[PDB]
Amino acid sequence: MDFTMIRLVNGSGPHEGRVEVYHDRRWGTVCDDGWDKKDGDVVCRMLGFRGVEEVYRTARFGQGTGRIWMDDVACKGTEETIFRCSFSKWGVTNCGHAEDASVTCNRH
Ligand SMILES: *[C@@H]1O[C@H](CO)[C@@H](O)[C@H](O)[C@H]1NC(C)=O
Ligand SMILES: [Ca+2]
Ligand SMILES: [Ca+2]
Ligand SMILES: [Ca+2]
Repeated sequence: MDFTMIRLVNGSGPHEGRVEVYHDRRWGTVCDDGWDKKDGDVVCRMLGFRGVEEVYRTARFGQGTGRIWMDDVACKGTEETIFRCSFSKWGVTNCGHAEDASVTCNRH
């Protein structure tokens, strides 16, 4: 069910974009602090892709709005859901939306 609470927005296709997660009845973004291919691989597999192609820092697919829900995401890279990775307290970040994280998943 966790796959319903993550999404990729404003990419060239559904395989890529700004990462947004659903928490407390709202979509919010993910800070790029410590954002790396281990975290991206977890996101990509959650969404049904084979894995991560590349991750991007500094709002590569534009700034989100609203809450920044996750910061300092520290996935090992093999988790079945990003919500079992280590990360910040929900909504507690030292980030702005200029730091919103993104991913391109291996698909094409
Ligand atoms: C979407 O991403 C592009 C870069 O590919 C960015 O320039 C643009 O701001 C983003 N779109 C939004 C919603 O602004
Ligand atoms: Ca940063
Ligand atoms: Ca941080
Ligand atoms: Ca990380």
